[PDB]
Amino acid sequence: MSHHWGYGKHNGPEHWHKDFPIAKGERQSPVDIDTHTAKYDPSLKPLSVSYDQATSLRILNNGHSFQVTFDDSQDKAVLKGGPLDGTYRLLQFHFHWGSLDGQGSEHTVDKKKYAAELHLVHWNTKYGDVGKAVQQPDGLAVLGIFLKVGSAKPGLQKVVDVLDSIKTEGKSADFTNFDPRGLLPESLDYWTYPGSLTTPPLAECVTWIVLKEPISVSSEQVLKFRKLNFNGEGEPEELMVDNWRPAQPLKNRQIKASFK
Ligand SMILES: NS(=O)(=O)O[C@@H]1CCN(S(=O)(=O)[C@@H]2O[C@@H](CO)[C@@H](O)[C@H](O)[C@@H]2O)C1
Ligand SMILES: [Zn+2]
Repeated sequence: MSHHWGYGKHNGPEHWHKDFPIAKGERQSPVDIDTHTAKYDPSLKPLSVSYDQATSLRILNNGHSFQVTFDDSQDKAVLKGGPLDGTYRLLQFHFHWGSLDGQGSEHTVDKKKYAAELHLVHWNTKYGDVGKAVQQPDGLAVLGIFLKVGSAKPGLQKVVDVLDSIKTEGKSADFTNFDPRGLLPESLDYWTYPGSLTTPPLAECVTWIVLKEPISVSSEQVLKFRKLNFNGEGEPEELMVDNWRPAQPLKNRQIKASFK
């Protein structure tokens, strides 16, 4: 682990615990979602996704994934309801994906892996900033959406068409006026459980909300993901693929379903 942590043989998920011991903790993510062990909870409220006033800012290759960042200095794009108390502001979204279509997601469903997984990261406004929020058990809410390969998702195309401009670690570009509502499936049926960040620092601060319905993206769209680089410009080229953490022990946790 040598280390800027990563996803390779010598620095991947099996190594992370040496610098982040909470990697072996009691509420780590992702997990396998066993669909007939998850319990329908009729007391769960509908999810409220209010993204109409979202202000995207930049798109960035951060060396492990790429992310689109939002203005979170006001309640512009917020997640409420469902299992959540209070208001969670959208900070960024990013993806995890594979080298082949049969792997790439972090969560699995009855051990099924998807080609990729979208994470919309939100933080609890009662903690004032995201740095304080990550130190709280209910500091973050991450909305997880599965991607399967099939037909193209029109709302994703603006993202994949700028990836050639952020190929290597550290590169960023203007990415204004992007509407994240174009990345959502029809249904907001979800599973939810208490968990963690799936990358270092692996903080146990996340209420996970994982949508049942995957979105479909085209083979050409995911192929553009796989052209990104882990490396910085000028370094030996290592394609950014398989940047997913595998499923972790569920331990003393129950996954609840919002739907029957
Ligand atoms: N997966 S998640 O739990 O929904 O959110 C985590 C937290 C934020 N991302 S991230 O922006 O992709 C990630 O975060 C950083 C540190 O926490 C970077 O060190 C790093 O370069 C990286 O790409 C993953
Ligand atoms: Zn993620």
